Amino acid sequence: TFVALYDYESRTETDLSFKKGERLQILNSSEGDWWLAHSLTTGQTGYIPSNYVAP
Amino acid sequence: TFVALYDYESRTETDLSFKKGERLQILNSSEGDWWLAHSLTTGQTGYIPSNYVAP
Repeated sequence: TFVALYDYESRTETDLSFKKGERLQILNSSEGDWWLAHSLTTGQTGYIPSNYVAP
Repeated sequence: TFVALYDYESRTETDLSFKKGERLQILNSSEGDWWLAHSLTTGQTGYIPSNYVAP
């Protein structure tokens, strides 16, 4: 359980909007936390599921 | 620097598609890692930027 420090306005159909002070429960999914990444193969950039990669 | 263990097909305009074996560089943004969360105030669910919340 976490609490929002700031308002956040959703920018896509997959993010969650919330107001400062909302209580949030973090859920476990197969994909893990998501990270912003850059592909050294294609030059493309965006978020990736962390459980799909390894150092 | 990380390496993909699996193919991933992008599902939105913000994620990054990649093939098994691609090399990926993780980038630092203000928002932090993104987590799947559930709002105890609105019942809504989706990803949130982790730097916006606190326990």
